[PDB]
Amino acid sequence: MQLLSGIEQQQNNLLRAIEAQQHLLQLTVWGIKQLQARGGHTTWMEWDREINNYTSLIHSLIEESQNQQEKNEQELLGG
Amino acid sequence: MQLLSGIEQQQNNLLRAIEAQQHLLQLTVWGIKQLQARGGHTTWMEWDREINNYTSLIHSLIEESQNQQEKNEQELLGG
Amino acid sequence: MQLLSGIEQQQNNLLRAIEAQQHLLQLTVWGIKQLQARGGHTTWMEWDREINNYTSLIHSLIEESQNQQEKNEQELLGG
Repeated sequence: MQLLSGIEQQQNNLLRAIEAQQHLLQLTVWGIKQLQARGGHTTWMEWDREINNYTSLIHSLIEESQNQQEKNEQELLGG
Repeated sequence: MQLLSGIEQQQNNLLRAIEAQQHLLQLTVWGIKQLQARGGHTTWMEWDREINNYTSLIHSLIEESQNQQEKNEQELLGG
Repeated sequence: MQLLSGIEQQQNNLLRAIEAQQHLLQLTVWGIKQLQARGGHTTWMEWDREINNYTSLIHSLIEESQNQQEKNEQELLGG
């Protein structure tokens, strides 16, 4: 159970990173639509905050995925 | 065969989502180049349609990846 | 060892593609911030070069991930 659990669990990390990256894509699509339609300083500050919130989350999911890769490989070698 | 098939098959779903997200990236890169070069209402309507077409596809691939994760985990537990 | 090695190794390819796509996201976020703040021809040429450098890398990682999927599936079938 132990090794296949680590493999399936890393597949969820990669999926979570894909989901988080997809939301970051919608934020970039939103920004392109605003500029094409053209001011709102308060709105663009919130946009910057959400870009950072999801950037920090993606890097956390990338780090967690890197940590699981090392554990899955450690388990494969000599197990 | 059954469990490793479900694992390999979910790796293809994640890859398909990465491929679909990559094409959505080129659409956002295209939009940034248009604004930097500056009108074309018909062209930006087609751009919005392709943003939605690939957004709907990515969510379909994310949902399919979530469905396979549950099936792979169900199979691991008690199998 | 052979099959699970190919599965774990493809998980690293997908993670490398996610990492490369994430850097391409920051380049698109950078471009949106420049236009919102508004000229710099030399800077936008370097931006285009880095968009292509990471686009070429992502497609290389997508191709490598597609090559590993076929090898993992070949190994599963009749092994």
